[PDB]
Amino acid sequence: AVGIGAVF
Amino acid sequence: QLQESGPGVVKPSETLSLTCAVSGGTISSGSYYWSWIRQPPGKGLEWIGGIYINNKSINYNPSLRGRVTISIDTSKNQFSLKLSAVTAADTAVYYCRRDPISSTIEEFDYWGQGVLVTVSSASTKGPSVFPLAPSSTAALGCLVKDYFPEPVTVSWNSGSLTSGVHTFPAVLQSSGLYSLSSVVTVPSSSLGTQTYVCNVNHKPSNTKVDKRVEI
Amino acid sequence: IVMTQLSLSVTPGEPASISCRSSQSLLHSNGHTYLHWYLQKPGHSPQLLIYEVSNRASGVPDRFSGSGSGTDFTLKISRVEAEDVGVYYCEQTLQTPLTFGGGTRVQIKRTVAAPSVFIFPPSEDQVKSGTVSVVCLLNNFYPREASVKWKVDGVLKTGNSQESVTEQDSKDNTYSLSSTLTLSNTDYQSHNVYACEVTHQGLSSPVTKSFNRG
Repeated sequence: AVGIGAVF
Repeated sequence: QLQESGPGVVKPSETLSLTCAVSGGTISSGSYYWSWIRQPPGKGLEWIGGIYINNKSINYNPSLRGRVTISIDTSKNQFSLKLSAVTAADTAVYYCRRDPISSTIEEFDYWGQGVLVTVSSASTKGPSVFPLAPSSTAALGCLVKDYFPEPVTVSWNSGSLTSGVHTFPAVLQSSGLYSLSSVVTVPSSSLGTQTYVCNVNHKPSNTKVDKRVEI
Repeated sequence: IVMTQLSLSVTPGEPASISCRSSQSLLHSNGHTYLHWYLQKPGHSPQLLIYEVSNRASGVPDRFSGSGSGTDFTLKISRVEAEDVGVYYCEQTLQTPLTFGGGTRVQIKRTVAAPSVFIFPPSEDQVKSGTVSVVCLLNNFYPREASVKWKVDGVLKTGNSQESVTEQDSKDNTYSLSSTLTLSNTDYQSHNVYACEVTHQGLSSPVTKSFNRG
C-alpha cells in the first residue's frame, strides 16, 4: 500500500 | 530492499521463526510501515501483523493475536516473526512488505519475493521420476512422485522446449508426500526426431533428476 | 471489520470493473481514504495498482483506474488483455488490523474448445516398487468445467483419484487438467481395462481413452 491511516 | 528467510519445514505444534532482511535504508525509519503477510497455496492474502519504527507500535491480526510475536533487530536491520503451535493451516508463502505511510514519501510499496513454509511431520525427500510414455498430436510427460516439501521445477530439454508444456499443480497425497505431472504435446511426426528429457529440480533436497521419455 | 469482493470472464479489449465493499467507512479524520488495489499474476508476488482509492502507483499503466466512497469502491480496467489475468485484491489501511478482500479472479473469455485426451499406463519402473499410477490428461480446453470418470474393467471408481488444473493459458486462454488414479500393484494386476471418460461441453458425447494391461 501507499498511505497508512493506522499511524495517524 | 526486503528478503524473507525461513526454516523450510516446521513440525506441527512447534514454532515457526522467520526473518526479513531490510536493505536500502534503516528499519527504524518513520517513513514506512512494515508488515508480515501470508498466502496459503491457492488461497487469498492474510495480514499477520505490522510495526511502525520500534517494538512499542506492533499490531496483529486478531485471528493470530496471542499466537504470533513480531520483533525488530536494528543491529541487523531485520524484523522477525514467531508463530507458535503451528498447524497445516499455517502452511503458506510468507511475505514481508514495506508501505510508505504517505504518498509524500513515495508512490510505490515493496514486497519481498516470499518464502514458503510447510507445516508437516513428513521427511524431506526428493522425487521419483517416471515417464509418461506416448504410445495429429501426441502427448508425453514425466510423473514426479512422492517428494516433500514443495516445490519442484520441471523444464524440458534444458529449457529449450517451453511451447506446449504443461506442468500441473502438485497434489498432496494421504501419505503426506506430493506428486505432480509435467506434459508436452507434440506433433505425432515429432516422435523420434529428437530426444525429450524432463529436468526435475527439487531444491529442498538439493536434487536434480533428468529422465529421457520415449515410447 | 471486513471487505467484500470470485471469477470475471472478460472478452479481450473490453472493459472490466471489480467491486469492493467495506463494512466500515474507510474515510480517515485526516480526510484520506485508505483503500488500495493489488493484482497478483500467477506465480508472482502481488503488485500495487491503485493507492488511496484513485491514485496509480509508480509505473502502473493508465488503463487502470479507481473510484469509490466511504464503503463502496470500484477498480476499472479500460481494455483487458492477457497481462491483466490474475487475482485482484482490495486492502484497507485505515486502521489496524489491516485487511484484504477475498480477491476477484479475472479470466479471459473465449469460445468453447474441446480437450484432447490422453491416458498413460503405469511405467514398469514404478510397478517394481509396488504402486501403480494411471494418468489421464485433458489438454487445452474451455470452459474450465470438466468431469473425469475413471473406470476399471467398466466399474466406476471413487475416492482413489486426485486431479489438478493449470492456470489459464496466456496465448489460447484454455485450461488443462491432469488426473491420477492410484492403486496398489496387487489391485492393478487384478484388472484388465483401464479407461478415463471425459465429459465437457466442447464434445458432443463423452470421450473415453483406455488401454489393456499388458
